[PDB]
Amino acid sequence: ARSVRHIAIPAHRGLITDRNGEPLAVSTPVTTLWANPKELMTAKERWPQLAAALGQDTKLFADRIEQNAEREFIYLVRGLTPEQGEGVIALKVPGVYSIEEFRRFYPAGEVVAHAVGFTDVDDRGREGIELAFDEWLAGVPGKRQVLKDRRGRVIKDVQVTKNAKPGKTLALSIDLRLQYLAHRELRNALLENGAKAGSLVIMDVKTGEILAMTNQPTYNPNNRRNLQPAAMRNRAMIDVFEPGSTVKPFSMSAALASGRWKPSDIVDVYPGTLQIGRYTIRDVSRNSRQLDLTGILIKSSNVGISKIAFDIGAESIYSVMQQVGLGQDTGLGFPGERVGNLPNHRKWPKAETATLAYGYGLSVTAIQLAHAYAALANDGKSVPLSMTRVDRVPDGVQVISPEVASTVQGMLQQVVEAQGGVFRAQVPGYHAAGKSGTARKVSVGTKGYRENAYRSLFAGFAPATDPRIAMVVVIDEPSKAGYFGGLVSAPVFSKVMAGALRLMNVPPDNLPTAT
Ligand SMILES: CC1(C)S[C@H]([C@@H](C=O)NC(=O)[C@H](NC(=O)N2CCNC2=O)c2ccccc2)N[C@H]1C(=O)O
Ligand SMILES: [Cl-]
Repeated sequence: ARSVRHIAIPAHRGLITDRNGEPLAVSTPVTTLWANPKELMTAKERWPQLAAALGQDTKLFADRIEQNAEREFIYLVRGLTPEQGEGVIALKVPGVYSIEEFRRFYPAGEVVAHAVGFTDVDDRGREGIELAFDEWLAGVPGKRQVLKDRRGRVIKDVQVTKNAKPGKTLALSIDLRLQYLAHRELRNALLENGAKAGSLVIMDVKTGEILAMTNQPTYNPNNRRNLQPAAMRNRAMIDVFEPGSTVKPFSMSAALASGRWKPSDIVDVYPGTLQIGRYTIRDVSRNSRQLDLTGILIKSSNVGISKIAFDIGAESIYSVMQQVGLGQDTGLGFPGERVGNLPNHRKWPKAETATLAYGYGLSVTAIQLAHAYAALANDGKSVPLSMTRVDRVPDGVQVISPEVASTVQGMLQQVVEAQGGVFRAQVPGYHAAGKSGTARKVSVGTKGYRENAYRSLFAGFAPATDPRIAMVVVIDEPSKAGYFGGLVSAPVFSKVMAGALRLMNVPPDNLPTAT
């Protein structure tokens, strides 16, 4: 019974910070106390003092030790603070030992839970960034030998056979300040609107960095006691949806690149419907007989966009959408991330051509939509997405001509700023641009759509004079104060964009309305 034992030396898991060094996941030093029952059995009159110092009931504590009198090792308590373990060891109770351990702590908790994820009881990454970069972050535990006698009392630390190796630091692209702002405002809007879920993505249009990514519902990764599966989802990355009218700027980009359309062109949209075979295209706004190109986007005419689509054909539309990354692998490798679906057909009937152009029959993620709007904002130059801090600006791919992008930027500025436009999306002190959308949710137990359940969207970027930031707001089943994208999601865009631009010290380009 007198032999040497090898015990592990816990390795320090790598620090996860935001883009500026703000800790997001940190391995904190804790103290675990263990006992040698055989030794404690000789110090019985120290039990009541020891039990009390452990916050345990004298008798229940005594039952524990007695039931284990045979054993040489049992945990007393795990994960005390260093000073708490210091106090109990200082009592000098025979057979009580301490070992230094680590506990993974998440300082911003629920604010960044979906992005960062968490580690399991073996601090192996199980969700999110903790999972995706587990190899980078994980340390290598060491090993050492201890000598124990017949009764199991430790008499000597013999040697370290293997040093512990710490994991590596990882800096995310996220700006925690923006993440806090986005988290709070999304939560507020979810609650004001009695919505079921939501996502908000902010992107640096020049660098491809994800500055903020938040979802509702969320959870506290430091306390997962009553955690339900639904709250764990990074919906921005892993859930798909039909983008609806938020793809209209890309259909318009195809129209302009085709050589067949120009901004002054007028389209007749009377009577606000278009019959094609059995299916009917319907406009919601029906207070105009004709619209120029800009007014098609301002009023969000499905009939208008459909007529342009029939003229240019589906292939030109499919092509811009593929080019801006809709339904395409993002290359981020976030666990569970979806590619979505951009349908490719042998032949395109009018029906499928029209619905593609106004954003149904395809499915995207909120990250993809934001990336697509970044391309438009960045003068038609698409840059790869990143969830880690970028050192040097990546090489972009010119996916939309600068000229077309410039015109479409102007139209989207008009969608926000012009009379009859989405005025709730106006950003104090700035010129913003963007597009609202409203989509019926898909039926649960059949094909087709729900009658009274909706997804509210707004996508945009700012400032219009030199776009820095793109943002997408998606809100599921608002039920208390309307459901249109320009009612529900646009105000979120306004407030978050305002705070974001200020936090990033972007100078106001609209002083007639500044703060
Ligand atoms: C409410 C609008 C002004 S309509 C138009 C457009 C774009 O998103 N959205 C729609 O046309 C949407 N259609 C829709 O969900 N589906 C599913 C199958 N095909 C079809 O039409 C809709 C929205 C509200 C009530 C009824 C229908 N933009 C909205 C905006 O800007 O908020
Ligand atoms: Cl319904």
